[PDB]
Amino acid sequence: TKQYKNYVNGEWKLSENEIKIYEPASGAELGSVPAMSTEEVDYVYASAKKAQPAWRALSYIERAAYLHKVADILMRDKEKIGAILSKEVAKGYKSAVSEVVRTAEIINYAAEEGLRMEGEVLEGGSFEAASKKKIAVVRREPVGLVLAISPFNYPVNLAGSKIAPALIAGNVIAFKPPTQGSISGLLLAEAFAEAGLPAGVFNTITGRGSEIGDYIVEHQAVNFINFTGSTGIGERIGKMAGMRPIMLELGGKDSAIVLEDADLELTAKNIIAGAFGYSGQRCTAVKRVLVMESVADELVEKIREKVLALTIGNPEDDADITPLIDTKSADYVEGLINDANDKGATALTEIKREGNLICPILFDKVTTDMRLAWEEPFGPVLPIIRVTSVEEAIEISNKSEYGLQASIFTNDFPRAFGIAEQLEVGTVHINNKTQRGTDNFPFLGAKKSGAGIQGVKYSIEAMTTVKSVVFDIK
Amino acid sequence: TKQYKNYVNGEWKLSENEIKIYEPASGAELGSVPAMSTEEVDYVYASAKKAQPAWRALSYIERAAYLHKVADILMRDKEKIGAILSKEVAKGYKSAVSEVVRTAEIINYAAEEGLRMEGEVLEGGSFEAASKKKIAVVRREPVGLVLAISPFNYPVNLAGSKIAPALIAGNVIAFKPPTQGSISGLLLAEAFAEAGLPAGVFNTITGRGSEIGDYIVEHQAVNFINFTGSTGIGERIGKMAGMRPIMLELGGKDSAIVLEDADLELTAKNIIAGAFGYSGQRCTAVKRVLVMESVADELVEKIREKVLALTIGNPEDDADITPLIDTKSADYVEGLINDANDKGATALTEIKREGNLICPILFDKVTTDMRLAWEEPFGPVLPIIRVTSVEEAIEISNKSEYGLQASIFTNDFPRAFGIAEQLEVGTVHINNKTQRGTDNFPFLGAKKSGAGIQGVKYSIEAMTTVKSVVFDIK
Amino acid sequence: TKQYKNYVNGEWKLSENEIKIYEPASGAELGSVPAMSTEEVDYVYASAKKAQPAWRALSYIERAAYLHKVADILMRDKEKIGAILSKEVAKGYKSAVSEVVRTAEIINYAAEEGLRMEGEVLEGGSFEAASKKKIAVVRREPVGLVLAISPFNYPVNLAGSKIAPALIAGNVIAFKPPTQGSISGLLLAEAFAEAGLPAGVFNTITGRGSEIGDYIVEHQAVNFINFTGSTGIGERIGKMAGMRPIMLELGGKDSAIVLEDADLELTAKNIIAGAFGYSGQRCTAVKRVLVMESVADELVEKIREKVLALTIGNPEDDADITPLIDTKSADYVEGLINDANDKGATALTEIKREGNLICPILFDKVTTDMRLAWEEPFGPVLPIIRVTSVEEAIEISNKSEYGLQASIFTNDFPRAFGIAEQLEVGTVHINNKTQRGTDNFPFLGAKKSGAGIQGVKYSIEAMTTVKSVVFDIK
Amino acid sequence: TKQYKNYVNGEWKLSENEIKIYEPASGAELGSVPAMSTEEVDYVYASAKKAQPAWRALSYIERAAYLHKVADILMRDKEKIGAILSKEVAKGYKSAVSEVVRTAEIINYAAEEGLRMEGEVLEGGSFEAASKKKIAVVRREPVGLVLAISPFNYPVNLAGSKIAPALIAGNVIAFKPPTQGSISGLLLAEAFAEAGLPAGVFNTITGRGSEIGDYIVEHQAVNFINFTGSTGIGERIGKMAGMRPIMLELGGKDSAIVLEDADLELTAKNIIAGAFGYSGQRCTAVKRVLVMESVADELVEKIREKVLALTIGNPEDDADITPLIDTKSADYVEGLINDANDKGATALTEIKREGNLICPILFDKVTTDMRLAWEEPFGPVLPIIRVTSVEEAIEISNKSEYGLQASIFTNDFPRAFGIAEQLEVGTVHINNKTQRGTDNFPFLGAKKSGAGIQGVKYSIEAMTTVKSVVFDIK
Repeated sequence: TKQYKNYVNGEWKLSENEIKIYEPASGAELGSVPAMSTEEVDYVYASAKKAQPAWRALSYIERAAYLHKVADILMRDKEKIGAILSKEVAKGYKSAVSEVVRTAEIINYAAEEGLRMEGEVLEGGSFEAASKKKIAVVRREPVGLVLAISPFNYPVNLAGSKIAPALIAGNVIAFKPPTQGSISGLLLAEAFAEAGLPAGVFNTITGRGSEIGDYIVEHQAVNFINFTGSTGIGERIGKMAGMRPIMLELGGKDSAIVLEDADLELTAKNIIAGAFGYSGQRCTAVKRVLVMESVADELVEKIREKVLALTIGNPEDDADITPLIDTKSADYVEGLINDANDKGATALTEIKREGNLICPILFDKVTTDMRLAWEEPFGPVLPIIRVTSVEEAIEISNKSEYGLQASIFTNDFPRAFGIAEQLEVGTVHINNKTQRGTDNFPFLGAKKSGAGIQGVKYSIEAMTTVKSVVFDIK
Repeated sequence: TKQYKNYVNGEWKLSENEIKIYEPASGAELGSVPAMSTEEVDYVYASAKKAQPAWRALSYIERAAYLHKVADILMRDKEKIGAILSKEVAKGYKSAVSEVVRTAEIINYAAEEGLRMEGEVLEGGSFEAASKKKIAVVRREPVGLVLAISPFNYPVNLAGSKIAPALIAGNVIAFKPPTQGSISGLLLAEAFAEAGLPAGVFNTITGRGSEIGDYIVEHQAVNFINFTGSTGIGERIGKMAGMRPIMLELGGKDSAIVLEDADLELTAKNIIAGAFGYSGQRCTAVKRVLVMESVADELVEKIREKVLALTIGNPEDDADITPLIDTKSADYVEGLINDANDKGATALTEIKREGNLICPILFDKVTTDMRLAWEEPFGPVLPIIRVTSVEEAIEISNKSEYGLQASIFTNDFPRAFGIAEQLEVGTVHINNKTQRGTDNFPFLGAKKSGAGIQGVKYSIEAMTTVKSVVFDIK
Repeated sequence: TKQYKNYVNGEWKLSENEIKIYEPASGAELGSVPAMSTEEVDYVYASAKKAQPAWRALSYIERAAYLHKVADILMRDKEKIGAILSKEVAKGYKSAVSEVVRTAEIINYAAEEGLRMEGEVLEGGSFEAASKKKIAVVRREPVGLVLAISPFNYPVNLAGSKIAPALIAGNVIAFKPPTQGSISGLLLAEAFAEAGLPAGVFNTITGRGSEIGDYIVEHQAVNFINFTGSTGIGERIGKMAGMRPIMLELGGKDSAIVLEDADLELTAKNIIAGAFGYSGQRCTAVKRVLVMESVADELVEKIREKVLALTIGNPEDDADITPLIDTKSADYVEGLINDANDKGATALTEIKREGNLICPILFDKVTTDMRLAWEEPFGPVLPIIRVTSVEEAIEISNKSEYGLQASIFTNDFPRAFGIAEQLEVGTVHINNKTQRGTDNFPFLGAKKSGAGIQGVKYSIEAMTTVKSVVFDIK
Repeated sequence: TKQYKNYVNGEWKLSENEIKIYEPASGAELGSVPAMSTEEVDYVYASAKKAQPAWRALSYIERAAYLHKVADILMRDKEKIGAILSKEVAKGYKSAVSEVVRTAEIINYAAEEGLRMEGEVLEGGSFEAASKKKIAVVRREPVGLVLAISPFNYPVNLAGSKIAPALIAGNVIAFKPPTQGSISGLLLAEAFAEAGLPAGVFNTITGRGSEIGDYIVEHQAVNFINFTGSTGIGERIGKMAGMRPIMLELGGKDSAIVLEDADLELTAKNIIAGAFGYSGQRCTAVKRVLVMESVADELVEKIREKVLALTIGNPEDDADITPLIDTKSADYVEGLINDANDKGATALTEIKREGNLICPILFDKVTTDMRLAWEEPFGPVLPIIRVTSVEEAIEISNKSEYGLQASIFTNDFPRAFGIAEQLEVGTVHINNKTQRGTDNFPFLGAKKSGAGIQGVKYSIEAMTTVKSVVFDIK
């Protein structure tokens, strides 16, 4: 079909071999992306390295100007990009357009945030009297070449969240979108190409993991690896990074702790939106409800009728529950469903699969003995775990190897804050479903959920180092 | 029989096996330290993890109080600790006492800095109108268990630089001093024991690398590795750490760029001080002079004479040049000296070695094909490299795999700042020798020199994470 | 008599005339303080201005060391100083000792905060491309001579809160304690004298307002006026200061808003402590309760019995309620009491006065027509105003000319924050009485309550200015 | 003729009386502005007070969007506004258009700077162990109604520097342009009207000082006074403000210190540009040269030749030297000239006045006895004061009642920094003429030059207060 090309050193390049991409919801051929060689990756890196000095030499306002233009182009082509993105990752069309819009928003915000990254002046006299004439002028500097790897669920948005912060600070980029999402990633590249950023500043890489997977990370040209994906690959990247800085956004199994004094209707609505969005294919999402026994029956019934209201179908029809990314993912989800059922869990909503389209399932009576209580499904299945104390909810919650976010539903805020402190997660939302939401806020995880702090200002400081110049006055 | 003990969970413990430590200069037996088994390391970690919650539960001021007490004790016992330190690593007595004082200074400063790590409140309305009532209360939290490993050249100072910043924030510690320097590390431990920190908060580990080296780092109880040592072991740690946070301070080959308008006497004075301090056994130290040809002859003559004025002898005599840490090191340094001489470099001092005491030597006309132009000696040998332009000096300086610090001797400050920007190092001192000096300043190194930003405040930030609590205002 | 002396330019000086000071609770002569002339004030100012450059020239750590020494001395002498303070301002004995401890805490904290006031480096390229090589090195500097004036209720504590932050930054001090409290102020001066600060750095001023009141403020030598006192005196200082920087802490009429979902026992306990501490002679203290009608009867009954539990008597007996500072104050408070009584307010405690000792009294059914609803009594009298909605409570609270702090008692935090945003005050405490509490927190008041932001870091920032050095990099 | 109207509460309003404005260079009538009454001022303030809560209730991004729109309109009409601005204040056309561009720049920057308003979270445990569960959530709030008063020399630019920072934070504005510059001010008002900001958020006031001068400042509805103008008027506002926060930008007598090692040609060019810009009608401008005797003759000759190259004439011809603002201004300048001449000063360039057009004059041999050595002329007259030491230069410089900025021309940077620390000014430029330059940098003056710190972020911080909410975690 349409043969897409990689953007390398200001030029569009096809490769000798290609990878055909198909729509998860229909199997229809979407087009093809290049299957790059290691030699081709070498060229991308060499081009970026050559271009970095001149890019860093520009003023901050000039780099922000380029980024603003990119965002403007995305807004202009949001329908065009959204249409393909919707088809490529089986995401509802309007939701796909939303991803592009949020990408433009983050890119603009990072542009303005990045030009406000001030330095500091330190006094020697603060530490020792003899060094009172000694001052340190410390300023921020880019790390060099940043390798950005986006995920299939947010191939464009979670690409811009890494790209914009890196670029504003003077770093150059090598963007590797997920294969299932590479066409959308190359469409994102078109915006950078049209914006006119100097050749070599922004480049893209597409190909098979077996061929270039480790190669792109182990390459000595790369000064920083910013990745969103599976924990297994994140672990491997950490090792391959060696001593080089990294940022990892891995899995999540966000717990929603529900106390006896919680607004059950508000809780139920939040749990529904958080758990079933994009068919549960989101890292930050309610994946387990730890509810006090006395209010469990009532909450569960409220959630059951709300699950029945969810639409199920195709991405072009903006259905709440769309087909999962692939067959293997759907099979994995079933294994979890089977395990729970076999161990005694109660499916309160119909268990049905058509192709890779699994209907939303509410599982009550879920125990810690079930895989569903621990493993991230990335499917439309929600387990309810009944607890008898806040202490139990906290131990169950913390036992997870994941620690992205948590939700606390209660009307006792001081208590909510105390519980929040004990929870091994990056962010705790009080009376609200978990969310990366409001991109200026920090986004991070504890334990196996990741490494490094995201959020615009934080991602900016992460991909920058400092240069200290010390001298004596008089 | 002067068998030192590890401090584990509030108690002093011997091990089945011991490691006898000898004075590098006289060969005299100083005593022995425990050769811990893998199971004993397990207990240390179990003890720390068990006590971490209660330690974090204390107020910041209480943790600072404990730290100030440790500093007071170190100051009180500076002569006694310095006496043993001097003998253990063949460091001049006065310099050994100074290391203890600086350790007390860093501990006190970290205690107070850590009390002031303010949190931040973010507005949802800054990014999205619909989220104007949503705010994020972001506060710092400890990472858990920090594994601190100090170097032979500063077993106490570069132990406290890790321990204090970690402790003030709510982290617990497992301290691994270098084997040659473990007695001194255990002396530091005594101060922590006398200060009365809760059992398990501060613990020590001693043993053979062949038995516990990898084990202490690969242990999943460890949440952070803070290390100062060889680049080879540093690389290994990066891999073994996985995706866990690390701080690494590895080698250096600091260049002293001398321009035509430099104050030659001042430049000579600084070069000598920096190059030969502790017989060149310092990471931050002038290890190569890149001098403009026109002033080369004059500078070299000054340095030549100053080298011959350096005192050579024993630690108890406060000699500038003392015996190197061990035989293997002296063999290595002598090999470097011979390589330069055999290759035709102009030796300006006799080549002389007695035991592991290598007399200071200056080499002029050092070329890029000579090992001394690149390898970190950790010995009293200084290469002079003549350049034709600042352009050339910058190229040679940046060619090194090391990038700790650099010195620039010139009276043209605007141009000095311009050169600093291009130099791939952490800190650039103008008209002063390189130095970690004034511990509130950032201490870091580009390329293979390390990972992470040191200096008191930066160390605290590095060993802490963030917890964000988000809620809507009504 | 026991004649005290002023500390001026490193020497203790008596004046031609003096002022005899008597104990408010007994009438016994406590001693005398100098009644300075305008020429003696000129010398004090001349001495400080002369010593300022050398004081500014010292390192930050040196100035911090001097301050730590002062705090150490105050801690040693807390009982000796507190005993006289207790007698001088009729404050409970143990409470007076607590004030000296708090002063030492403030001094120590300010010393450590002030050595960490980092500077910043700004980039011209953030604003315009043509200025990308232009940077601004911005560092803090002292304002010069600071005139610190403490209040009668905290002559030592509210002296240290101004003196320490000013001194650490490099400013010199002229300390004017209140006449009734001048002996205690001079005792504080002894600690500074023993600490050994350079002559002229710290000086005291004592005398009659009719002779030097306006003179000390109008003097051109003074660069900053930091005052705590009556709203009237504060109002004229703002005028007399011209365009010179000032800090004013004036009266308050803190409201405690009690909602229907409040924990009444906790509310009653806090209101009692806040309203009656030091017989109501505190700027930050609950001075009016705005309670929802539904819970009014129960709350009032609780507060009623708790007032009857308050100890009444002499300062030496640690009574909760001690005699007021003077006759004029007691007459004023008795007039406010009679106004409420004659107008029909429900007195829930007997009206009694012995000497200048007014017994604690609670008034319910207080209307806006009564003086007690608006005027700051600085006496042990608490009005209860019944409201029918939080809207009404907010209207009433904001109607006051005062806006220092406010308390909100409720279990609905989101709503509490929303109400806080509408209240015209500096600080809002949720489920706790108002308080200057933990001096690291900001302390400020809207409207007639003052000007400037206090609390340690804020006080330092306020008494310092900025110096920006701009240069181009080559 | 062209009758201009004030923008009041979303409406354009004319007054019963009017003030006709004439061009300073031609005497030709440009039009008229309303001569407001105290009652009309009352309405404007009432309007803004009513609209403030709703303006404050909007999200930060919404307020930034309004500001960006204003900036875009300004850029669109930069030639139209610049045309009138040029004639109204006798400023060269291109310079007038340039003023408009900088205004849109400051507004855009303030919008994005303010958008990033974040508070802080403080720990009670940092100060007291007993308060470890107590935290302070500190957030910024607007002060309310800001009275912005711009100067004749920058009626639009120095209106926007006050307006945008105020508006982004949620404050409402009352804009009082200078009578001679009110038409241009009302033209700026058109952009705010077209951008569609809510009625009452932005309002304008014009009229006679004898009628509304003091009224506008004394008014109780005003919460902050931001003014740029004469020192005398500033002193008046300082008193009239009482305890209310203000920002004052007053006179300047910027000294240019020239050392023996200065690049004389660069120095001369800078002095010429800074001293003669807008015929010397700038606060931040080289107003006195303190040059070392040894290089004085050479520098003076260079400056003399460059003065003769300056153009003299009409605004529409972009002349460097244009007629002064009014007759009294020109009379004052002539008085300063006479004094210097009568006292022995040497006029190296022709003394000539036609109308209010005074040709550029270079005065050599100027002494401290002459008025021209101290008073701000606001005319094209530059005095050279020869010194024999840096010590004398600093003394002469600091003796001034003004302390806005200063320039140091020397190649010895460490010394330059040491001198900078000694100079009583807000900003020191090394080897560059003084300038408010890059509005992100702080702009402030010492002594009689003003009050408060300007520069975008600083201006935003000044017109905002803080609201602290304190609670204990359970």
